[PDB]
Amino acid sequence: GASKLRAVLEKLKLSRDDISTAAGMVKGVVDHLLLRLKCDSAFRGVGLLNTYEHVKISAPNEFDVMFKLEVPRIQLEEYSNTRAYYFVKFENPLSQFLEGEILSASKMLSKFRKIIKEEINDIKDVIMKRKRGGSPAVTLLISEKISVDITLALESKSSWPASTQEGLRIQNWLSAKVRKQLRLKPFYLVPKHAFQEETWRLSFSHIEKEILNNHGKSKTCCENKEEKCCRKDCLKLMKYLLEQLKERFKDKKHLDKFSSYHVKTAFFHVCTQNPQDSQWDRKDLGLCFDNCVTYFLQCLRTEKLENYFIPEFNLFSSNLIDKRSKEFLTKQIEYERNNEFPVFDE
Ligand SMILES: Cc1ccc(-c2cc(C(=O)O)c3[nH]c(CN4CCN(Cc5ccccc5)CC4)nc3c2)c(Cl)c1
Ligand SMILES: [Cl-]
Ligand SMILES: [Cl-]
Ligand SMILES: [Zn+2]
Repeated sequence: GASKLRAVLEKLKLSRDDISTAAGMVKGVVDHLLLRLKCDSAFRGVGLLNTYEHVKISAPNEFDVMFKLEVPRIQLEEYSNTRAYYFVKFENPLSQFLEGEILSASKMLSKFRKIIKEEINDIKDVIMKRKRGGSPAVTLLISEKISVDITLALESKSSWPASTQEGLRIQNWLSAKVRKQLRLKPFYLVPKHAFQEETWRLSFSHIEKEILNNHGKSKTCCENKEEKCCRKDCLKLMKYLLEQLKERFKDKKHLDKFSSYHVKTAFFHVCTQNPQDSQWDRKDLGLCFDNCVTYFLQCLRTEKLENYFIPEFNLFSSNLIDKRSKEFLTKQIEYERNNEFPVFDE
């Protein structure tokens, strides 16, 4: 356990908890985008995932929202054996975007971006960055400080695809009972490329809060004085470490492909490796964070970081992230752990 890590955790907490009108500005903007969307024939059934979210743990002005469409009786077809990327096949409100049997993501996104750019001019009471990529579909910069990512997703209440059968390896930590209840939850499909095909990536981002709010082997983890763990604190420090390193080397392109998603995936693999609440005592914060730092470094060094839900999907493969980029991050983190983390300064 370190007083530096603890002081950083206290700073992050005060930044997160203090009075901000930001979420209110975003809510206004989102509720009017959603209203103008429900007027359109194809986007009539659109809704916010949860009735907001943040990618970066340090920046309270950067937001992350999902607009979802329930797609009952969905037919999925795995693209090029990618395990995570699928064609969407099936009258219903989404027949307008069809090309034969396959549902077009590019055409759906073109209409989505069109209606938002139009509503950006409507709200005179917000600069839209039409940055290429399906997920997030759009990034708004409300005023000169606030940033909002909007993702369009399809929701399916059918059993999770076969590629997930060995994923969510939580049975020795959270129990097979919990693994089974979670697998009954829906799954999402976001427009993404594995670069010119009508493919959708499987998303289980909604499962994170479910586990983070009930993360112990003990049902009483963090519910009392004698059972306070450092799992969330470790996850927060891992995320801040990457954010600060990305900010430190933003002028070069070497850390552009790394995201908090990679940090989260590696952190949850350490949760599977260390299932006992005793392997996460709050007093051992320093050691636990280091087991997290060591595991992520091993991931980069071996070019192996499995999608937590799709074991055959390597987030760190040479085809997704180059060796040079991973070695650059490996060197940067090694310098941070061998200089008392200079990013955690103040
Ligand atoms: C145990 C466990 C559980 C869950 C995950 C998980 C899985 C996935 C995944 O895609 O399967 C993730 N994806 C991202 C990044 N996204 C960026 C875009 N945001 C849009 C949004 C905005 C608002 C509301 C919904 C959606 C959501 C967060 N974190 C993810 C985390 C992991 Cl690793 C382990
Ligand atoms: Cl925080
Ligand atoms: Cl992310
Ligand atoms: Zn706990």
